[PDB]
Amino acid sequence: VNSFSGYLKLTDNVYIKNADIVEEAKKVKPTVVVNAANVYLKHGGGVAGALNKATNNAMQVESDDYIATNGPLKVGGSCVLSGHNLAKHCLHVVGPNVNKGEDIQLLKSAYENFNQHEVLLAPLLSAGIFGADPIHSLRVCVDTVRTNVYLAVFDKNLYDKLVSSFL
Ligand SMILES: CC(C)(O)[C@H]1[C@H]2CC[C@H]2CN1c1ncnc2[nH]ccc12
Repeated sequence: VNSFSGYLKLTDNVYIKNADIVEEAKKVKPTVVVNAANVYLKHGGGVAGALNKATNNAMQVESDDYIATNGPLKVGGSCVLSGHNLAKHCLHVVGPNVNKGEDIQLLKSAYENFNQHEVLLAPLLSAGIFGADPIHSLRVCVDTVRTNVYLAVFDKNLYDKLVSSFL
């Protein structure tokens, strides 16, 4: 039993809710919140900007030190950093950016990072400004993640649609 309230059960291990990931994190304080990161951990907009803004830019400050030490992440890769006021940890995961021409097949590699954590609050990867189709992102998620994932989809029209076409 966990505290994730009001989630629809899609599969044995995937759950979904129409909610702002920032609000889910503030409410649940999960062990892991996933950020839809880029390779530079520049948290400008979308999920990352919203998460970072909610930390009062502390996520960005921490991230800049990470990059200075380690260099950019790989597309498909991840790193674990602090969750600040939102969660214990933030798993920064880089999905491929379709607008940059990055290989959508790297989306599966990106989701594999979730399997290192028993429970996660997460967005759909490669959606939004990353260019990919969220219905496809949900499919890859279901077919790749085996741990317990709670998807927060901050778009009621999209939330309702994802359910209606899910195979
Ligand atoms: C709708 C969505 C697919 O879930 C994505 C992407 C479309 C643009 C990105 C932001 N967004 C979010 N998702 C969940 N919590 C969020 N909080 C702030 C933004 C946000």
